[PDB]
Amino acid sequence: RVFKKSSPNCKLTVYLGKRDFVDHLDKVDPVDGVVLVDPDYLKDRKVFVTLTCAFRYGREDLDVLGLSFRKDLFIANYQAFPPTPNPPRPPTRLQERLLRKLGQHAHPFFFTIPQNLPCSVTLQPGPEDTGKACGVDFEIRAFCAKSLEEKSHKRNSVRLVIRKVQFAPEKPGPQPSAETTRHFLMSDRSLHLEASLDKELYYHGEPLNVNVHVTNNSTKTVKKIKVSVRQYADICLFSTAQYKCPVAQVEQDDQVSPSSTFCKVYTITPLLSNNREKRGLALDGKLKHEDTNLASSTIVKEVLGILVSYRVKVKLVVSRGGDVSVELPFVLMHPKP
Amino acid sequence: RVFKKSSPNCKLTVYLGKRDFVDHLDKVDPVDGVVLVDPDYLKDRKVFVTLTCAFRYGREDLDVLGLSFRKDLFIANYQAFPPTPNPPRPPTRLQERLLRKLGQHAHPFFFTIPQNLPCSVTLQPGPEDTGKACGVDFEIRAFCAKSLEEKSHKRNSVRLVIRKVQFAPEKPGPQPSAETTRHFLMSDRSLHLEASLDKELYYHGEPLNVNVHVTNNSTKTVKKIKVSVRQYADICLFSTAQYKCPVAQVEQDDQVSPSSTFCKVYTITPLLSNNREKRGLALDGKLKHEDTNLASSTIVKEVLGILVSYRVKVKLVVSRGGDVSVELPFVLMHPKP
Amino acid sequence: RVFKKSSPNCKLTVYLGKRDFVDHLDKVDPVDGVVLVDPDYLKDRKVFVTLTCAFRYGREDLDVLGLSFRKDLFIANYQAFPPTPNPPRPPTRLQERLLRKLGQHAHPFFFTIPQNLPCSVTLQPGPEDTGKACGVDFEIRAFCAKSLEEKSHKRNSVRLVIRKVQFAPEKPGPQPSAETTRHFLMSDRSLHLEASLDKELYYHGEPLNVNVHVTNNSTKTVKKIKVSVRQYADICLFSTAQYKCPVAQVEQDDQVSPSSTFCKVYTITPLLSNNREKRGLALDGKLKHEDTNLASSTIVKEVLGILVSYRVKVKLVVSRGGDVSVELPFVLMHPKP
Ligand SMILES: O=P(O)(O)O[C@H]1[C@H](OP(=O)(O)O)[C@@H](OP(=O)(O)O)[C@H](OP(=O)(O)O)[C@@H](OP(=O)(O)O)[C@H]1OP(=O)(O)O
Ligand SMILES: O=P(O)(O)O[C@H]1[C@H](OP(=O)(O)O)[C@@H](OP(=O)(O)O)[C@H](OP(=O)(O)O)[C@@H](OP(=O)(O)O)[C@H]1OP(=O)(O)O
Ligand SMILES: O=P(O)(O)O[C@H]1[C@H](OP(=O)(O)O)[C@@H](OP(=O)(O)O)[C@H](OP(=O)(O)O)[C@@H](OP(=O)(O)O)[C@H]1OP(=O)(O)O
Ligand SMILES: O=P(O)(O)O[C@H]1[C@H](OP(=O)(O)O)[C@@H](OP(=O)(O)O)[C@H](OP(=O)(O)O)[C@@H](OP(=O)(O)O)[C@H]1OP(=O)(O)O
Ligand SMILES: O=P(O)(O)O[C@H]1[C@H](OP(=O)(O)O)[C@@H](OP(=O)(O)O)[C@H](OP(=O)(O)O)[C@@H](OP(=O)(O)O)[C@H]1OP(=O)(O)O
Ligand SMILES: O=P(O)(O)O[C@H]1[C@H](OP(=O)(O)O)[C@@H](OP(=O)(O)O)[C@H](OP(=O)(O)O)[C@@H](OP(=O)(O)O)[C@H]1OP(=O)(O)O
Repeated sequence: RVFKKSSPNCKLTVYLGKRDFVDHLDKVDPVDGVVLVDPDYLKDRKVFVTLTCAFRYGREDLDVLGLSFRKDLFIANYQAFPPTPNPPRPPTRLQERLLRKLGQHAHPFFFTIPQNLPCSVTLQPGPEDTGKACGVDFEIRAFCAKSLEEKSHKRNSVRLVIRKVQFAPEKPGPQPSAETTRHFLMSDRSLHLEASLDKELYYHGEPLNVNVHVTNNSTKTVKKIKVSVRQYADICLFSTAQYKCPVAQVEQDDQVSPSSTFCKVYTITPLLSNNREKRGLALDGKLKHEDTNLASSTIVKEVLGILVSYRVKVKLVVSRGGDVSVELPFVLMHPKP
Repeated sequence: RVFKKSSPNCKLTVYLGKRDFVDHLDKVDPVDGVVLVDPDYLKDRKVFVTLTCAFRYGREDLDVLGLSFRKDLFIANYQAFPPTPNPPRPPTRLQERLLRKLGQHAHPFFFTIPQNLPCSVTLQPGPEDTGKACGVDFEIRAFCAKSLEEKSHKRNSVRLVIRKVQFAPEKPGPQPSAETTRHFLMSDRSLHLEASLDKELYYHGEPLNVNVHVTNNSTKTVKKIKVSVRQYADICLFSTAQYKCPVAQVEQDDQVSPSSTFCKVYTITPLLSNNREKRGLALDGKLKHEDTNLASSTIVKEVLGILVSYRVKVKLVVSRGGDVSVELPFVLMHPKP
Repeated sequence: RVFKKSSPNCKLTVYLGKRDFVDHLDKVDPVDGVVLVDPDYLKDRKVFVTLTCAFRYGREDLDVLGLSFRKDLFIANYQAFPPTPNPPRPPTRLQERLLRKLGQHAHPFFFTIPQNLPCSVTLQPGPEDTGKACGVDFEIRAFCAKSLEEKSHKRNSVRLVIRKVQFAPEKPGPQPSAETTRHFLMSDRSLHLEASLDKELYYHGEPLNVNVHVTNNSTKTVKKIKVSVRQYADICLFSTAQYKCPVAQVEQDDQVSPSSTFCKVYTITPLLSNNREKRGLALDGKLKHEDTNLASSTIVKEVLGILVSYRVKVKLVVSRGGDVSVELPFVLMHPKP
């Protein structure tokens, strides 16, 4: 339908046409909206609308102490009333539709979301956390004041969360494929591991099929085989820290004897619902009263923000040392609607 | 009876007449006590008594790193032995009673608690926290040394926690009453919410009766009604952060159809016992092996400290947008004994 | 057997003769090992081996913000290939054994662990923590690069955790024995507590026998008796903080009437398995996929590090005030193999 929220006193309502604004890499969907204000209520006050992209990292108690990392990556402030020159660019048919039903006390606003900006990512809070979640969020905020500097008023202000999202590219990428050979010393023996995925791109909730082939031309015994999907979150503040969290694991007592080959497909699905306990897991941005998913793969630089990526790991568990592994990068994304 | 505690080696005991010292706004009950020392034990050492009002904010691991906020808001140091001039002001009948039963090795001490000081508030720790709790505490400390600068000794020192408390004013304040009207666009329609409490002041454990009246002269349908009590903790460090935590909620699928009125009382009771899981909730100061309650409303400025306050929220849940709300400030306090 | 681990790509393996290196107080077992490299893989790159003793304190989110305390207490960097002069000192019979089976692409390395260094201690993480644990750890790291400054590569590098450990001295120390007398005012009454352990040194998992004797020549009634073992962790960063955590408790409603004596042995055993919930408890260093124990007593200065020590507390619970206590230091250590 149309998305709208009011101030607590109801003197102020913001309408938007949607909450998700798609990053097309060359450009982003612009935010076209309308603020409706009560006339006699603001009086000499002005109506401002603000678009903020904010990046916060740190627990709630670090907020009070001024220790958490809080940076606005993007701020645009718009004086919507008293009305201003019309560009940019026209009014969209949604604004026109809304300015008619609401009348002269409705006022359009327009923002472009800069492309060089992270997408909406929520870092999953633990059950104890009570503040707002760490990550990158976007917020449309409308309020009434004499000037931008005047402090905030809760009763007058509407805060509205929106999201910058990306969708799977249309061009299929190259097939993920990796291999690792453990050579053994003087003898010509070796323990060979090959693995691959059918494709580079998977959709949330779609099972990955991991092709595993083991050539054990050695005297060691593979005693377990472990297949996992790991999330990689690059947190870029002053220094970029990379956090890894497994989000799916199949572990079987499959054995590969000496002088033997082994070939199987392992099917595995990364789901947020098996990971609601992992603090700090990257989630696609938290919306109102909706459910989210594991954060989509970022389509790219180490500017401030959060970059998310995924890999399959296949590990051959050998006794003592001797373990063998490959990793398979893939992409995890929603399909374009 | 009389409150007393000894050092671990028992060479030193502090007696006080009570643990709660009442803030009367114009003044505070003074701390009149006695320290009993073993004569031959201190020898050339002096006996000091200290009254400290301390304000700490931050988890335990931040202590070690020097990151937590720790400020003594008030320190008074008293050399009780070798004895000193008698004022102020006399000895109280409690000190006289105690100096008789204990004799020449008992020594009085006297402190005034400055009024411009927060009251005792404990921030509720999570099950994981193991240090002392954040908040504002008062401590009488007695110990033996050559001078005040000499470092602390656990075996010699007695630490005794006391509380600065407030009680409900005698004059009833004005009846809490609020209203919010959602006007609808061009049509003369409206969705009106009125609410009130019988009184401004409630006692811990006393039920609040929330009078709710809804006039739905609109086409929208109230589908749920939500009544809650929220604690508001103003944490004033360098910047004042306000934390909110609900501590009671009634949520019913009560509906208010278009062109209809609705009138009901909702009864709701904020109890700590339904909130033992909420980390950082403001509690009246933690005493020894006793149970506490939700922190009392502060009777007032943004000096360093913790200010606590309470509100009822009444929310009419309407589909899509359209929600309507009022808030009702009230005071929550113990009655004066 | 022999301990070995490879890089993820298997081009690089580090062998060591053991993982625990014993601090003999006058000196430490040296780390004698071998790195095996694939010849054509490194090409123009060099092989380095690093011995690092690291000290980290702080939760995971403080890492990203640069707030945690991270200090390398000791770093030694060794260019093992292209080979270098032979001392020190010879090659051990383990290196010789290994250089034969592996051949010319195996290269010895040798490190002395400085004595003035803490032992391996892990601070017990909570279930929520996901990073590496706080405490003091030692790590052998081998990798391929042109120079030491070149950044790290995960596929090339092997990381291997080792431990600096201590064992119980051979000379028995003096018997722990303490006493505390509560004298009562004017009357010649008194409440006397004596306690002792059979010995100063106990082994992990060995029960302590606490000899308790109470002479109640007073009018007060001991109503409970509490015996506990407490861990004391001195965390020495910029300022040394001492953290205490009980790790065993016997609490009985044993009573000692006025004009009565009382004599009993209380047996108590500190076990990690009854304390897996205590965040920050000092543990002997966490090895790979093994189980650990409560940290051993440190055999000593307040340099940077973690010092661990233990005491029995015996407390006589008297009504109102009047409690009486002693503490008994003891040592808790593994026997030398
Ligand atoms: O606006 P936020 O700071 O995100 O806080 C909101 C807000 O609480 P306030 O009344 O303090 O503004 C909601 O109220 P509305 O503005 O929506 O009326 C409230 O109520 P709802 O549940 O009805 O949305 C909701 O509380 P809850 O925890 O029950 O969701 C709560 O959310 P947070 O405090 O959790 O952000
Ligand atoms: O212990 P593992 O890692 O499984 O490997 C060992 C190792 O052989 P590698 O050189 O391949 O590690 C032993 O070699 P030594 O160091 O003992 O010389 C060898 O002993 P032999 O050389 O006498 O064969 C032993 O065999 P085992 O432990 O069964 O006696 C063999 O394990 P596998 O030969 O079973 O692989
Ligand atoms: O004095 P605090 O620093 O607040 O610590 C006390 C104190 O422990 P110490 O023995 O280290 O001083 C109590 O001992 P007393 O001074 O009262 O003899 C002890 O024992 P009680 O339980 O008998 O009071 C209690 O331990 P517990 O955790 O069992 O209450 C503990 O409290 P905290 O360490 O939790 O503050
Ligand atoms: O979707 P809601 O927020 O419940 O309100 C809508 C909205 O009316 P408002 O202007 O009061 O929001 C629609 O207006 P349009 O934007 O679609 O013009 C209206 O449609 P009509 O104008 O055709 O009546 C629709 O009615 P419905 O969704 O039942 O077709 C009506 O809901 P109510 O009229 O039931 O309040
Ligand atoms: O090397 P670390 O940084 O300590 O991390 C390791 C490592 O994960 P990577 O694949 O990211 O290096 C292990 O892999 P190997 O180097 O041993 O192949 C992995 O797998 P294992 O379980 O097979 O040891 C293990 O994951 P797990 O959590 O399952 O132990 C994990 O440990 P941490 O991330 O917990 O340190
Ligand atoms: O309350 P407790 O700490 O158990 O000790 C009290 C206290 O005696 P102490 O001086 O030893 O503390 C009372 O002394 P007063 O301050 O009341 O003078 C005394 O009262 P009497 O002096 O009248 O004996 C009272 O006795 P009770 O409370 O049973 O009347 C006695 O407790 P015990 O005498 O039982 O130890």
